[PDB]
Amino acid sequence: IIGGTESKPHSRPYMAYLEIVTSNGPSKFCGGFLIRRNFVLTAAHCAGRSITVTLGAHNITEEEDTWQKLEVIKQFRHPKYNTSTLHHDIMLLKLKEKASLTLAVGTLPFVPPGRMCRVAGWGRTGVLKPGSDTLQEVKLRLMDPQACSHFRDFDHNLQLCVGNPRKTKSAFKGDSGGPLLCAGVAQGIVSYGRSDAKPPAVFTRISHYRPWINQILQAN
Ligand SMILES: CCO/N=C1/CN(C(=O)N[C@H](CC)c2ccc(C(=O)O)cc2)C(=O)[C@H](Cc2cc(Cl)ccc2OC)CN1
Ligand SMILES: *[C@@H]1O[C@H](CO)[C@@H](O)[C@H](O)[C@H]1NC(C)=O
Ligand SMILES: *[C@@H]1O[C@H](CO)[C@@H](O)[C@H](O)[C@H]1NC(C)=O
Ligand SMILES: [Zn+2]
Repeated sequence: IIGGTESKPHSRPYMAYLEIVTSNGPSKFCGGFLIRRNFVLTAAHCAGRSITVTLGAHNITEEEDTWQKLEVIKQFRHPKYNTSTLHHDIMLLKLKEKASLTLAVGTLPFVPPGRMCRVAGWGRTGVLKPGSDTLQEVKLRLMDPQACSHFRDFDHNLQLCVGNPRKTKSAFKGDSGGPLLCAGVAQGIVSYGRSDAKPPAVFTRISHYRPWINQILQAN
């Protein structure tokens, strides 16, 4: 997160920290969020050979009793996820066990331009800075779809256009998959933007994918 501030520890108990294993490189990281005691929502571009999820974290380098580290048994990447157009950037992760409900760990159960929303993550705090140790958050403006025109594949039915171009606030590398909360409901998921972090950025519009989400959760 660029231009944000450190979150009050454990104030976003649905936040998931994802470590992504691939077979040919070192580990990568994404955010995500707990929608059911055994399901994490995140971005399809976070998929890999295997993933481990840490719940209950604030400072990701300092183990504490709030931590729940859980194995992912299956990844359900959206079947239409397209690496050319970048549409349908969404994935469910099924956890091996049900997470415990604690002060630090809970679910986040289930919109037009103008509204201020919040995003949170452990990602880079600058173009050339490392990922944050601690969970950071920022407030971002929802924009009219026109503000995202220069993303040629942007589609207002599937995606939200997020961040006032006059400000430097943005999600960045490592924040992928994290929720956009507007009035305490998750409305989007960090998807993509410019390499230089100049806003706005493109978030997956969660309402369009609700039938798909329900179908996976009911069959599992
Ligand atoms: C639809 C496909 O979208 N692809 C990406 C690229 N991307 C990654 O590939 N991230 C991997 C994790 C899967 C990654 C790579 C490097 C690092 C690092 O810290 O170097 C962290 C995570 C990302 O992390 C991007 C982060 C990001 C978010 C926004 Cl909102 C704006 C710009 C931006 O990156 C330049 C998001 N999307
Ligand atoms: C996170 O925890 C580590 C190990 O305790 C500590 O060195 C580091 O300063 C912490 N980072 C913070 C609070 O930003
Ligand atoms: C991705 O989308 C483009 C345009 O919609 C399409 O031509 C392509 O077949 C889709 N599938 C893949 C596998 O990229
Ligand atoms: Zn704690």
